[PDB]
Amino acid sequence: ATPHINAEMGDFADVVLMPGDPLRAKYIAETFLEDAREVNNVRGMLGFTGTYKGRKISVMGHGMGIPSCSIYTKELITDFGVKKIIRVGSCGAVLPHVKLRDVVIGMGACTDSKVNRIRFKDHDFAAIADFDMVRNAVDAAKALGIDARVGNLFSADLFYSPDGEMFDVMEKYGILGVEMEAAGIYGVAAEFGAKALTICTVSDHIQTTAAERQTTFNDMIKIALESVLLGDK
Amino acid sequence: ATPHINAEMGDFADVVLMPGDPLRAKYIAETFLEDAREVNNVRGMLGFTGTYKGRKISVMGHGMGIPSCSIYTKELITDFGVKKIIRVGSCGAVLPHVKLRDVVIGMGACTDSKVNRIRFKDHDFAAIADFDMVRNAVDAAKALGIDARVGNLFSADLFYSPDGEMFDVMEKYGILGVEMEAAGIYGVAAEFGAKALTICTVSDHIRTHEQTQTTFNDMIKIALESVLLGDK
Amino acid sequence: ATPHINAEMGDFADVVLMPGDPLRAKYIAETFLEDAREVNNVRGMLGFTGTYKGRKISVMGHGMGIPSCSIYTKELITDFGVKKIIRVGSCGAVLPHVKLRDVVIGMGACTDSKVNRIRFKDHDFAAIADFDMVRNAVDAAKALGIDARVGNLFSADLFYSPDGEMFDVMEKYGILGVEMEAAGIYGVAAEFGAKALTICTVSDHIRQTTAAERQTTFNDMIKIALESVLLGDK
Amino acid sequence: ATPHINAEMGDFADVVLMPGDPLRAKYIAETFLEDAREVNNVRGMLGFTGTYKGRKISVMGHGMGIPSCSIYTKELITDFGVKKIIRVGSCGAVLPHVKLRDVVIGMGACTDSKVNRIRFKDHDFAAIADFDMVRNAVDAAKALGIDARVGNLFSADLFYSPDGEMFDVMEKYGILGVEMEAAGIYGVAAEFGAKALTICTVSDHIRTHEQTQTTFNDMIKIALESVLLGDK
Amino acid sequence: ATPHINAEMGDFADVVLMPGDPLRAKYIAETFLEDAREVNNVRGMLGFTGTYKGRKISVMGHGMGIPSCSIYTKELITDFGVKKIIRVGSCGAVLPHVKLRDVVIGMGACTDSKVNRIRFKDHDFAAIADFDMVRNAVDAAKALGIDARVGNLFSADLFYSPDGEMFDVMEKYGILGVEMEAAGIYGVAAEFGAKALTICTVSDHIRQTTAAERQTTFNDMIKIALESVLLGDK
Amino acid sequence: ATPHINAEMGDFADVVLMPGDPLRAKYIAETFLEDAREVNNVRGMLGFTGTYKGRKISVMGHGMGIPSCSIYTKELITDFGVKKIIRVGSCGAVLPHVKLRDVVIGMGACTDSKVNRIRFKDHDFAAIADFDMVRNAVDAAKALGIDARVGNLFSADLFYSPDGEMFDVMEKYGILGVEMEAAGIYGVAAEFGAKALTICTVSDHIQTTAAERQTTFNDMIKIALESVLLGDK
Ligand SMILES: Nc1ncnc2c1ncn2[C@@H]1O[C@H](CO)[C@H](O)[C@H]1O
Ligand SMILES: Nc1ncnc2c1ncn2[C@@H]1O[C@H](CO)[C@H](O)[C@H]1O
Ligand SMILES: Nc1ncnc2c1ncn2[C@@H]1O[C@H](CO)[C@H](O)[C@H]1O
Ligand SMILES: Nc1ncnc2c1ncn2[C@@H]1O[C@H](CO)[C@H](O)[C@H]1O
Ligand SMILES: Nc1ncnc2c1ncn2[C@@H]1O[C@H](CO)[C@H](O)[C@H]1O
Ligand SMILES: Nc1ncnc2c1ncn2[C@@H]1O[C@H](CO)[C@H](O)[C@H]1O
Repeated sequence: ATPHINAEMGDFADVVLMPGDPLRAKYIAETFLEDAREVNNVRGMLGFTGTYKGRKISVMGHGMGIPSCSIYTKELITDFGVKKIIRVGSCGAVLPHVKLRDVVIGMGACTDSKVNRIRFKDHDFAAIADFDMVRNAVDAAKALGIDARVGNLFSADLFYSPDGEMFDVMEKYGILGVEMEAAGIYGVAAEFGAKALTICTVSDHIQTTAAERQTTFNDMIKIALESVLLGDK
Repeated sequence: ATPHINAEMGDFADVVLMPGDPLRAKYIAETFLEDAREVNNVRGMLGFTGTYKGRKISVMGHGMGIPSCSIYTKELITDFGVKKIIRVGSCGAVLPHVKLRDVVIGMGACTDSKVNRIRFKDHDFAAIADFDMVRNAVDAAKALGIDARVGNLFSADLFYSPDGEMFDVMEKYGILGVEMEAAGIYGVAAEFGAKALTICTVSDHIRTHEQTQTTFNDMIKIALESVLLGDK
Repeated sequence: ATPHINAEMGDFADVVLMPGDPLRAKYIAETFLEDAREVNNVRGMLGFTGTYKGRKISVMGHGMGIPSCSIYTKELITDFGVKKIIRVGSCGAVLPHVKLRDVVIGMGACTDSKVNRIRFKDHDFAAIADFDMVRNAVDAAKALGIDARVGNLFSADLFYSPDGEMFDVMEKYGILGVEMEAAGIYGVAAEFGAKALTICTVSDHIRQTTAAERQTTFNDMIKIALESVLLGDK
Repeated sequence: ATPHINAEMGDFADVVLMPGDPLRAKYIAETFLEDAREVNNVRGMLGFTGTYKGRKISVMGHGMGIPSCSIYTKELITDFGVKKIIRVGSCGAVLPHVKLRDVVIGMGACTDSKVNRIRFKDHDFAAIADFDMVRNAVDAAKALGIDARVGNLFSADLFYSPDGEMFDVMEKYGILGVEMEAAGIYGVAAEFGAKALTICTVSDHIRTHEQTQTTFNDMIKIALESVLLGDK
Repeated sequence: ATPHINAEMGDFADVVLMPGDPLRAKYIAETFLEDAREVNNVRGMLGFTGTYKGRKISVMGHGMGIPSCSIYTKELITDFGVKKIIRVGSCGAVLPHVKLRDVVIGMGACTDSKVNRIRFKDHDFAAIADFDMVRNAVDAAKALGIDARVGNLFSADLFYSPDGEMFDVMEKYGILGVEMEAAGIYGVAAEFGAKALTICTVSDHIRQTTAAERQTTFNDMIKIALESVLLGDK
Repeated sequence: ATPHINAEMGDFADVVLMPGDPLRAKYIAETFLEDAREVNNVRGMLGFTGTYKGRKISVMGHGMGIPSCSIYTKELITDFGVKKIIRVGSCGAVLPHVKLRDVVIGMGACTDSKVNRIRFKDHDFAAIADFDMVRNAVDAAKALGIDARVGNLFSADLFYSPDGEMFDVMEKYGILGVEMEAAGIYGVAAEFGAKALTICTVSDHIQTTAAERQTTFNDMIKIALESVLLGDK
């Protein structure tokens, strides 16, 4: 076991899906995985393991913010043999042509955090996803008849920002969605030699009907799961 | 109800104790509060309200990291009439003479986060606690016969830091405990107009690697008793 | 005409290939393009326009460094209707498993320049390429039986840096190659709403080949870039 | 004798009061000290040692700016056995409710200087005072029936700043007084291992432009009396 | 030979004049130098060596931007024994009293580049020229009946900057002209122990002339630079 | 009068020499000026005015550090009609070929202070002296048979620096001397439209006989005074 995960090697699959909400992780396990079992509950951060179409897969929450998800992704990679991390969350949109319920894939992630500068000697480290994982997700989406936008996300440290002018800047440079973790996870993946990807559904435009929104969230999860199978080939 | 808390004005007391672990909040409600009731569980971040010596009080977790606690403390202050926030967490020691189980009070908090530079035009904002709340905690401690050091804490963004040399700098400048929220909470209290204090129990030693419920009991009692003193 | 390009709207195709060495531009025009015509000579930065399998294509050098390529890419985008920019150059490697003559594609580009911080209020802007262009290049390379690595490049402001320690850091974070323009071009592309991609061939390992081997590798990179454009049109 | 002070170990008391103005140091020695003797005058920076209620005490100016006071406080600490430094200066107010003659105690000090970033690996060091010394001053104040606010001060490098908008940010974050030494003194105390506190008297108002010897008397008495309390 | 200069020790004089535009190098060699001979052609950056009133002098372009000129000046200094570098180019003005075609000498150079901070542990390095070279140029200009202004230049990384507000700041602090290399060359000179100077003619005012007037002004700048070298030899 | 100077317009000459030590200002006035009178004593920062070979000249201390000298130079320029400021002080040497008692002239000044970044939008402002003043001083020195080095000075915020490695950096980039004011004064001169120059004598090598040292300090003052007369022509 590690400081934040009370499990043992083998308890997790080599691929982990990670929503921010622990209750969302349980929702994913019950809805999409067969023969699922809980493998962690420390601090209430529920994690599970089961199978999808015969493939062993895990899902665990990572909390809100770069500092939080950095702890969990690091531990999974160095102590549980995890090779791939796929964040599945929500984001706010800044571009007008980006519509509610669009599926966004973060090929890269900008940020106002200092963690990567601390890692890269105060220079600019381009926090990017793994190319093959991005490709698998785009292909899985197409196979499901879904339109997926591929571009830059912005990982913010402050959900309630005092600098409102930074949103015009994000829009000017084409940022597709605003969330709070991608840049941190990509930094961890580079530091410890693993692979990561972040996929989001637009929840607000910096909301339609519950039925349609819930349908889109499920499509995102399907895209994640099916992208893994493609990668296996 | 706010984006991360499903409750209404009046559900929380005007003072809230906050550990990072939501499970410890539950433990605190069950162990120290009278007629405790759950007032939130969105994202599993348990919150409770009850009484201590007839005084109404709430306890809710805030998660790990400045970004996480900044969301909860802000919502409590602007939409639930909360006036005082007391963080009751754990930390890692860096000084030779600081032992496990020691209780530290952060009058100030250093950090490697950029949040305060963003608020303060890229200059140095001294993230400090409310003086009266600090004094209240020191006195409570004495009345309970429990020792407690007052000084600077260090709020880190990376629990697993790639810069190990920075611990020598922390030690050199007298950092009492390494945690991940103080500087953030102090920044929010200043921006949104409330008062705050962070108290911690050394649960691990960064140099020796020693590791430790119930261990936080002295800290928890100091926090609760300090509120009573503040009311007078 | 612009301050550095003496031409008019229409003289350039909507896609432009750009090597660092100006002399490579005329070579590409005569070796790979049909019915080529000269469209620029200011400061000796020769530009050409012709067709590749019926597709309109232009080629012109960009000079060494972020400040230089930033001028040319900006003018092409805002005044000549250019939609895509493909830089084709060389780089130096720090990873042991990356070999001389290897072809690398920069999906992202790190840098020690201050240009993007100036654009992004002093925060971290992830300088990235257009995803489809990246995928097009990968597929074109595979069709030519060539294996290409996709990852991060590092755009240095100083070819002769006083900080040797930085190369260890680049290796630790998986940087595939070191050059001097990618992050600058990606910033311009985001600023003015266009698309860009950087392809490089490993010319040296920061830590030999025949003159004929180098031309073979260079010609391979150009074929990849050109065929990648056609796939993108599909 | 050090590079900027011509005296020997024993000439200064273990506690030293320090105004920026050397002429005010002289005024303090003549007005509040018993059998005061001059122990330095290099560069005109007057220093004196005498007694207050039988207690040995020194008072010496430190000049204007963080670079100036960093030299004097360092030399006193490393070569004259000085253990406590109490700055007794003036400041400009930025908040509407802070009036001229008000006494402020800086538990913390913000700054636009780079000195602390140079000491702290370019991160945020919370420049804070010694808790006990702060408490001593608050109590002394009460015993004398004088009001005093406890909070953050701002130590500026430029008295004539080209960025007037920064005053709005200072006000927004509750800065009690604008001066030029606090953050520097607190950094030196931490680096060289001593204790410090800065007390100030609002002598001008940055917004209203109002301007004010003898005006610093309440402050001076609070400082001297706080030392006595500290000795017990 | 170095990575960007195919020549050997001795091919270059100990003093080198450098324009940004490579084409200006051949012009200077044929218009002002005697018995000139070609010494470099790599990447089309032509270099020449000859004599001016018996004094050995070389001329070669440096390209646009700090990263480009930093490569050439570094190699000339460490591998070809060059002792002095004189950049001769154009700049844009922000001060109302500074006129088109005015000759300005940069005793110092401000910048928005990060190169000197990388060299100076993130502190402020005052990028300055060699004092005697500055005085030599001033005296040479006066002897030619030309009035020259001496002050600060500003070396920009982005010709097309997204921050228009910065020009007001430059005007407030007395910046004489805006170009893109001075601060980079001054940094290299300090790093490897050599001397440098930048002379520019105002080609535009950030806020016209005949083609003949421009050649007259350009030729005036070269005469000043060349005569300044001879005064320096005294 | 101003906040730190209790005098009136006319009390100062349009050229002011400024040592760091107020007692040094009095020493300069008594030694080199005729019919000198004290024109300020606020906070003990003595200032004087008299004449040198018939030329009206003033001399006043500026205290130690950039924050201190910035206050005084600013007030002199905006409220007393001062056109030129000449700092006359001491510095520590980092270069081996730079010898004790050498006279150094700061054409430029590097610094670890943030004041100029605050002024220049966080960019690099090259803090330089006025060219004509530098020239006048070099010529005045030559006329006195003195060798004067012209180059970069380094204005430090901390006399007792915690970063000892920065001295190797200063030496590598050719800094001639280390002091604590030049960069601040040059910044003030640029902000308010005046002219400034800093001249120093090497006091230590990061000391010979008192007689020879005192002789060199006086040569520096002579250079300053005579450079003014040359400028008048
Ligand atoms: N408008 C917004 N700003 C910042 N983060 C936003 C956001 N909308 C959604 N998120 C994501 O939701 C969580 C924080 O509430 C996740 O932590 C975050 O990724
Ligand atoms: N050695 C250490 N370094 C950093 N944070 C530590 C710590 N010891 C305890 N904490 C606190 O515990 C949580 C992170 O595990 C809380 O998020 C954090 O405040
Ligand atoms: N080892 C290296 N470091 C930096 N740039 C290198 C390089 N090897 C190749 N390049 C590319 O070649 C030009 C600079 O010489 C181009 O400007 C640059 O992209
Ligand atoms: N409005 C203000 N801004 C800055 N410093 C002020 C001030 N009012 C008083 N001080 C203090 O007085 C000296 C500077 O004149 C001391 O150096 C300084 O601490
Ligand atoms: N207005 C301006 N802004 C920036 N650089 C300018 C300029 N006017 C002239 N230059 C000089 O010309 C080249 C860049 O076009 C040289 O590279 C540059 O020195
Ligand atoms: N070694 C050194 N480091 C920094 N400043 C030095 C110095 N040697 C001399 N100075 C100058 O002397 C005064 C500070 O004591 C002046 O304030 C300063 O200019």
